[PDB]
Amino acid sequence: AHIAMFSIAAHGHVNPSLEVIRELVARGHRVTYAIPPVFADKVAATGPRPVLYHSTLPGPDADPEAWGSTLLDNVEPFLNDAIQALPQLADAYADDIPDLVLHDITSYPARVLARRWGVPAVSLSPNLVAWKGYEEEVAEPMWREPRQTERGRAYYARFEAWLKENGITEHPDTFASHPPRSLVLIPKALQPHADRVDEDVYTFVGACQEGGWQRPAGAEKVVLVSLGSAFTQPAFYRECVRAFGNLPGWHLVLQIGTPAELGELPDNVEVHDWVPQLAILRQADLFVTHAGAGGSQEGLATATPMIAVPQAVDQFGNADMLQGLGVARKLATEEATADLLRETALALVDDPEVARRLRRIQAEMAQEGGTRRAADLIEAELPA
Ligand SMILES: CC[C@H]1OC(=O)[C@H](C)[C@@H](O[C@H]2C[C@@](C)(OC)[C@@H](O)[C@H](C)O2)[C@H](C)[C@@H](O[C@@H]2O[C@H](C)C[C@H](N(C)C)[C@H]2O)[C@](C)(O)C[C@@H](C)C(=O)[C@H](C)[C@@H](O)[C@]1(C)O
Ligand SMILES: O=c1ccn([C@@H]2O[C@H](COP(=O)(O)OP(=O)(O)O)[C@@H](O)[C@H]2O)c(=O)[nH]1
Repeated sequence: AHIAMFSIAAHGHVNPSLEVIRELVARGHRVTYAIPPVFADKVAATGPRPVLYHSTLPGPDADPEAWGSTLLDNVEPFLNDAIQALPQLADAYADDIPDLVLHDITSYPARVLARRWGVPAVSLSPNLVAWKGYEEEVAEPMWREPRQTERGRAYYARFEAWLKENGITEHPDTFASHPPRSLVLIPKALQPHADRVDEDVYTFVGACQEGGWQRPAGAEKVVLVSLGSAFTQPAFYRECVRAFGNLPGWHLVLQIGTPAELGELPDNVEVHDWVPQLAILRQADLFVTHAGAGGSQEGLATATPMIAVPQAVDQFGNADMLQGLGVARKLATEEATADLLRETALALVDDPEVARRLRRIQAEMAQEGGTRRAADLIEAELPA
């Protein structure tokens, strides 16, 4: 089959499904990938053929602030990009209409084209999705006042008119936030209101994902501290060193992203600017994490209890959810002192119920199935 994938040039909207694209190619499908030129090479590595289009969105290396800091500044760019991208893509595919459209959540043109072409669309979400009641519980209150401003009224009017020009009568919110079919590339454990998500629309597949690491001989408890790749806090690192430094039985791996700023280190502490995080987590008993999407899923994937110390807006939810699962404790940076970190660590690693819960979450993530399940489910949507 000819499967056409669509995304934007943003790491967090391309990296999550690259392996799925690779696997569909490996299985013998003809895969094309609508992508801005900066990500042509990234995409091509999968065996998919890049179909280039010009984007008006910030580049993949832009600061997070380039994407806006208000509701309308966040959403407007996706409509404006879509208005100018759609004709380029309609033109590109005109003589080679795909059998199935795959797309990241950010690509409105993919939605329009799938409908225009009369072919199935599968939305690939790298984050949480709407549950039943989301419209009344989250969307309506969030939009209530902005929608009534001249700017918000104009935005929705424009969006509706664009959809109507293209033969689409669905309300913009339905079109944007409510896909007919979706695969979700996070564990359902990190989905708010998971029991209320429509399983007829959404299927959770989890993350679709170097070097090794060896535990020091005789270490009873290994703790990894890693605040991810961006939001990486010297005072907190100092508290970590003080928490686990010279603590009998414990070995601390500290991922800092200067080692001098940390002071002289105890003998049971190893410091690195970068670590093979997954490799360490497979060999770790505790994970002190900022609760980013990757770290949170890897902690669960590896059944590693967590101290969640969220840094940025995108992490507080994950931290709350991890603690709610009974497999983590959330601390405010921040109050994350040596004494509290140590007590928290000791409580988590010794708790058999925490370990039971992690094992069950691992079992549940096994059922989600990742890359090869996502590929199986996509194939299942191919027309007869
Ligand atoms: C429920 C279903 C809805 O999903 C969300 O609410 C998730 C949970 C947002 O993240 C939430 C949560 C959070 C923390 O982002 C992960 C926050 O930053 C943003 C504002 O809203 C997403 C993904 C936002 O994207 C993010 O927008 C940022 C401006 C830049 C970021 N990027 C490219 C770097 C990008 O991923 C953004 C604006 O909603 C995407 C546009 C296309 C939408 O309006 C779409 C249609 C959504 O309404 C949705 C898919 O229907
Ligand atoms: O030293 C490091 C730092 C991070 N990572 C990986 O980088 C990703 C970080 O993603 P996350 O969403 O957790 O945090 P972000 O950097 O986006 O805030 C995860 O897959 C980590 O395993 C890694 O392998 N080694």
